[PDB]
Amino acid sequence: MMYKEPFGVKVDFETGIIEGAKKSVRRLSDMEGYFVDERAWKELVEKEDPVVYEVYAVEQEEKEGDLNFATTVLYPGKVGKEFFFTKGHFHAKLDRAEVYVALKGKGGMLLQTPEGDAKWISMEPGTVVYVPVYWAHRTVNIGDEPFIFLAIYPADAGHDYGTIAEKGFSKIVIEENGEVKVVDNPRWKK
Amino acid sequence: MMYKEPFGVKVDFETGIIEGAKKSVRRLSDMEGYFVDERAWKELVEKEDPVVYEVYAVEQEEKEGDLNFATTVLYPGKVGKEFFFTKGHFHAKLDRAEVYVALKGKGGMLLQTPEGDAKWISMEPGTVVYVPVYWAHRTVNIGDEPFIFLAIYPADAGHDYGTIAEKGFSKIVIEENGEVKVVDNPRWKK
Ligand SMILES: O=C(CO)[C@@H](O)[C@H](O)[C@H](O)COP(=O)(O)O
Ligand SMILES: O=C(CO)[C@@H](O)[C@H](O)[C@H](O)COP(=O)(O)O
Ligand SMILES: [Mn+2]
Ligand SMILES: [Mn+2]
Repeated sequence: MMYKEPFGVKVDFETGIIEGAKKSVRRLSDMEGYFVDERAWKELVEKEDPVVYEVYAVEQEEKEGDLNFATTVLYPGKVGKEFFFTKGHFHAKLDRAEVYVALKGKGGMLLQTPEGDAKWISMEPGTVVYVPVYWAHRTVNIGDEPFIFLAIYPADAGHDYGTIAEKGFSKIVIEENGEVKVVDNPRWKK
Repeated sequence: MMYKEPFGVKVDFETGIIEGAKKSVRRLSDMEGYFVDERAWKELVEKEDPVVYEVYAVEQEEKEGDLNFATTVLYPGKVGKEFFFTKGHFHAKLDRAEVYVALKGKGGMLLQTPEGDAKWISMEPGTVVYVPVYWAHRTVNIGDEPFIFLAIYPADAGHDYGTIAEKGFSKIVIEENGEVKVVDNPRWKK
């Protein structure tokens, strides 16, 4: 038995950056078919193709009992009425929980069961969200500034994007009459 | 099946307090046989029996894939030359990692393998520490203010305090001549 070396890394709570982490960038062009308003999506991709979110991940070999962590910086914006959000996923191993820690900004988490039953959890700095086993989860930025959070998750959880990519979430988070509303997705399969 | 409800809880990054969490308090009298200077321990217990640390825990039923989280508020102080620390433990399931996030104050983590090989990791706010499988871990407050951190750990990791209670750590963290030092534990056997 060799032992893995313990380590510390600095996370800047204001920027979300973790030095030496695997950085990933999701631009709007990378999210075709995720937003309700396809015409608003095409127009925004043409004009700007803005970054929707960036992820800084510190990941281990996929093995039972080990833990990954990542920050996400979710930028503010709307595609039509719909606030910017992360793609969303179930874990590849469904029976894996996750803990989120909100660091900066205003947002929330949309969760749904495999049957499409939905839950909205508000997130402000200091909110810790527990994502239980079997729940798909997507984060949403509802404010004017970046929404930054840290996720800690089992190293073997994986990501299943496919199911969400096709069917989506049963709820959408929109601005309507200057109010943030969590409403039925008109294009929800079921 | 019955799904576990997702939930959000507020963590105050300034105080470590989690709303509605299971609170535990460890006083100096709860830590007989932990500190090198037994006479200093006895004198301080008699004079004050200070609170050494408090823990606010949000725990799930012990099952693979699930996650617990907890804040600790580690108070400043010394027993003789030795800084206040947590009892320290291995996980009962040794193959379980943990992630710590430092929130306030100045401190660090002492880690040790089953063979007694040791490592110190400095923690200042924003430091995330990865505790690998098979490492015992103890946090230490090396400053004049509370050292506050959040730990996220597998719900089935459990706690093995007994090994540490009997053998201690191979290194100790002290103040000598106004300098903070990590040095060999004189009472360590090996
Ligand atoms: O939930 C996790 C990991 O299990 C987060 O680290 C997300 O992966 C990240 O916020 C990006 O979101 P997705 O693009 O993966 O939905
Ligand atoms: O590592 C963990 C849990 O696995 C921390 O939440 C500690 O339990 C806490 O800092 C108190 O310290 P101990 O008294 O448990 O050493
Ligand atoms: Mn996830
Ligand atoms: Mn632990």
